[PDB]
Amino acid sequence: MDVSFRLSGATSSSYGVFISNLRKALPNERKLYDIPLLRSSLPGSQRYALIHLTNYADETISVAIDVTNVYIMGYRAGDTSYFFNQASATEAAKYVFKDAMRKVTLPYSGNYERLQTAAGKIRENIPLGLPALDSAITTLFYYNANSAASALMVLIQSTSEAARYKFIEQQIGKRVDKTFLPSLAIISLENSWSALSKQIQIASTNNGQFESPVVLINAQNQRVTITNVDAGVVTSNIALLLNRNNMA
Ligand SMILES: Nc1ncnc2c1ncn2[C@H]1C[C@H](O)[C@@H](COP(=O)(O)O)O1
Repeated sequence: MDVSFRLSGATSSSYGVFISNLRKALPNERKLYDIPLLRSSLPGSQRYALIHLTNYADETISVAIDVTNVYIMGYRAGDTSYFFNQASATEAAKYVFKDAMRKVTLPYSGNYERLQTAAGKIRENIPLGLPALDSAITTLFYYNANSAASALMVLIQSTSEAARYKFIEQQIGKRVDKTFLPSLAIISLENSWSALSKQIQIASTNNGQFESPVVLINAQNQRVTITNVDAGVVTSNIALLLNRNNMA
């Protein structure tokens, strides 16, 4: 199931509609604490969703996402496809963007450590917000090795991370005509998705208590140790759970 988002005429609410549509497009059979639990394994024909993004200038790219972990596999710009250099993306290439004439394998996987090294910048210093997503679309449509890694981190955060956390969706969407640097709280949520997903599943079989705590960074940049499902991040923020059998 594919979804789209257009930057021209975009508003905070239209970005919210987009991210809600993206979450809905990801298959799920179960929910834990009313949070959809992503599937651990899906056949190729059900494993990918396409996100179609158009910038202010009416240029469009299509983004392939693995619905089991919301990872970006690659994207298409006109007649060229670009895929990350990672096992799951190589597999994705057999199913999506099959008709592109030229196929580029990027020099890195989509892991943040590789992307920040390639971009020569850490996530905290890369602007986010709707105008930043516009620029990332332009940058990737007119692909250049020098600028792609940074744009890909904007893209991943504006799609994958926003879908996983209401907080991230809300902070990016409120920047309609301005941009902002993400706080340590955002970095922490991104870093902690797998561990949180894991502990929330364990909690469902352990009276709501985590087996191991998860350390997050709050609004005051303080380390907070999360131990159960009544914590605010579980009750009102995390929006998708990575399946325990799909963590590595
Ligand atoms: N392809 C793709 N899309 C989106 N986010 C990604 C991707 N590859 C890695 N990552 C991010 C997800 C986690 O913050 C970190 C761990 O990746 P790992 O390398 O799996 O341990 O890297």
